[PDB]
Amino acid sequence: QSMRIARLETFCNEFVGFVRVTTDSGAQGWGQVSTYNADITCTIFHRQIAPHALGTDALDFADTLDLIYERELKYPGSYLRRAMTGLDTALWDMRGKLEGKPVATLLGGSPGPVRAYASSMRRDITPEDEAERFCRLRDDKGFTAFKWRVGAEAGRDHDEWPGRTEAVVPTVSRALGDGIEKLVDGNSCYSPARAIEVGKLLQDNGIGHFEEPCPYWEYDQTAAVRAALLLDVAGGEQDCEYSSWQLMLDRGAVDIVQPDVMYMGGMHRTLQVCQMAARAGLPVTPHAANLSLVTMCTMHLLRAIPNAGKYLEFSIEGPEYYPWQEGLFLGDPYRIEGGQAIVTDAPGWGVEISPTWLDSATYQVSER
Amino acid sequence: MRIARLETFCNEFVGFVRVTTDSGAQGWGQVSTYNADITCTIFHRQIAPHALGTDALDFADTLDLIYERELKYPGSYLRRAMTGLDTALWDMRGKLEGKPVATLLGGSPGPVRAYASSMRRDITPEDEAERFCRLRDDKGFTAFKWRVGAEAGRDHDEWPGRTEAVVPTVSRALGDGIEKLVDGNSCYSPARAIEVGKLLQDNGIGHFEEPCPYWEYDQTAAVRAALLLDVAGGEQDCEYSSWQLMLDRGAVDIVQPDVMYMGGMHRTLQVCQMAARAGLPVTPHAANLSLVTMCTMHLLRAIPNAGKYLEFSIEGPEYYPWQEGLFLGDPYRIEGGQAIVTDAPGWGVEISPTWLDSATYQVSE
Repeated sequence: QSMRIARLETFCNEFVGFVRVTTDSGAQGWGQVSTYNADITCTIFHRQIAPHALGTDALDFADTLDLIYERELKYPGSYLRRAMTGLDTALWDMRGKLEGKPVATLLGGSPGPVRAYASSMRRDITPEDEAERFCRLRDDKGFTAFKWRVGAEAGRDHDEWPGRTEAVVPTVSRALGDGIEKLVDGNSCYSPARAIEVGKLLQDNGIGHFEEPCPYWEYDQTAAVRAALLLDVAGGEQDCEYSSWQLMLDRGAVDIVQPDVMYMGGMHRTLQVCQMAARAGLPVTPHAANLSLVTMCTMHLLRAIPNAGKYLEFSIEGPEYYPWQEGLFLGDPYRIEGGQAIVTDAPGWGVEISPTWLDSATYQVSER
Repeated sequence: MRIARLETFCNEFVGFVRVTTDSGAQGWGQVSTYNADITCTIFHRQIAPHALGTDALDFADTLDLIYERELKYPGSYLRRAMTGLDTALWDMRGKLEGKPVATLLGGSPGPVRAYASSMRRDITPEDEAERFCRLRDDKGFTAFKWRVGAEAGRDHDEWPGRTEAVVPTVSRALGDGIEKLVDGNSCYSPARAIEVGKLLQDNGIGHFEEPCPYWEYDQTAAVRAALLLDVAGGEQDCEYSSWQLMLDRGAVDIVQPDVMYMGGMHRTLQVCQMAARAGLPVTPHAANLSLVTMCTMHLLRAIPNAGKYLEFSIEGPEYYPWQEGLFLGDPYRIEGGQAIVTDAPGWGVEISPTWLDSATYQVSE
């Protein structure tokens, strides 16, 4: 039997906003807006997403997300997308629970394991400290791929401190040893000449993935780096509109595309990027930088797409660095064994948001 | 001289910004209209923390820095907020120097020819024609823009036959000697925009705005290639990467940045220099009588590659109730189809104290 959206609810703090969708049948599901400035994003959700989605088809909604952008066509770019994600993800979870299927199954895949890479978010850490914590994760959790940071974020060629990059690259790589894949992210730091310099040191050290080596909005700079290096230049975390994915691909900027489900506007839109990459003959290694729902959406997506890259981004930062992601979910949905996460048979996203966190979150509702 | 304080005053529709320097020098700007309340929350969250304490007299690089610190946030809302900083600072420096902003930018005070711009699709051809004839005769406008298709309508018109009727009805009413423009607001596929464009050219319309979805640069380019009239666009482009793709695909004959959607005067100047390198004129978008229109007037008095005319919204206080009484005096007075940038320092505008008194207030310092 067919059904329409009846109610959309958000529960937020500054860091995270969950969305609950209710159909005319009473069927429910839970999703999430992009993390960060989540409170502004939920104000936006109720202003600019909910009015267009109420009363629409709860089970076939790809066209509705296009209609939303057409009605709000004055607002291209990140915050509309950040908000749209909360609608898309709640509806996949809704349909998954109604059908008794994980979202990965709805998408043509199936539950199972996903190989992960251990991802450090920090530049404030020393080479020795990064190496030591990586060694422990390699030995105790079985990770066999690791990503750390070079340069300074949007640093205009300046390093985090002088000599950090020169040290962090060989130090972490020699500690991790043979048989381990290595990735680094420059987060927009370098001009192409310097990124090529740094990129030859990465190659000497066996690092096969150099993410966002140049300002991400200078596509020709990134393409210059990709043309000169043999390692894979990867990028796209902050790209959220199809026109910029297009220019990226047209210019041959990257070897590997890295949309982020939550910055993109949700699964339908990320799938559109994967299919653009597939046409260009490129793998998808999505960005997921915290243990909000973004990591579980990424896992379901990697279980389903035909052109997945090597691994899931898995943030290894603890409660000291993301205190706000502790207690979001019940159970242990992000358990790692042998360097792998698991998509279970549980319907929808397979995760249960704790009622403790919901209880003291900011509530807002739209209905009719 | 460093930036010491930034205040916003808003409702849902508009938000003004007051900047104060360490010297006490002040200026007033405005964030983009629409959802202005959300924009001002953003301004305090993501613009003000980066701008407090920096050089109030040389701030082009500080706007680039802000984007770099907020790099996860590309696209409209960040720029809507950033215009507030940019415009308040230009007004501030115009007041310190006793010069109009137009003068700071290399131009001077003086008249700007305007086009009367209708925002409505819910108006009949006869009614549109009738109000335009009155504006033509009473206010001296010699150029007019009206609407075709339905906004983002996927080839559907507002009602069947509206475009077929409104094009010749308004053009015949307006008569000889009058420049004519329409805006498709992203309605059409290229084939259909071409058909419509042939009707426009039959009726002497020389400006076809945003014939296809603005984000389909190749469709827009196919339309431009096939028609002899000028295809214009770019109102919703706020990042350089998208303007650069637009210019690369040869999408448009004429660029139409909006100062407030762009993130303000420095960034819109950057678009003007991109267009000037591509050999194209700039006819900016300004769709209401908030401060956007006056910013555009100063920019048109200064740039070397201006198009023919200032977009001038002719909708009355019944369509835009919130813009009535924003400013003292009559800054948007039209005579002979021309607006005037005066010799008054900064933007040359005073915001209503009563409006500010009732506004939502927020401060960062």
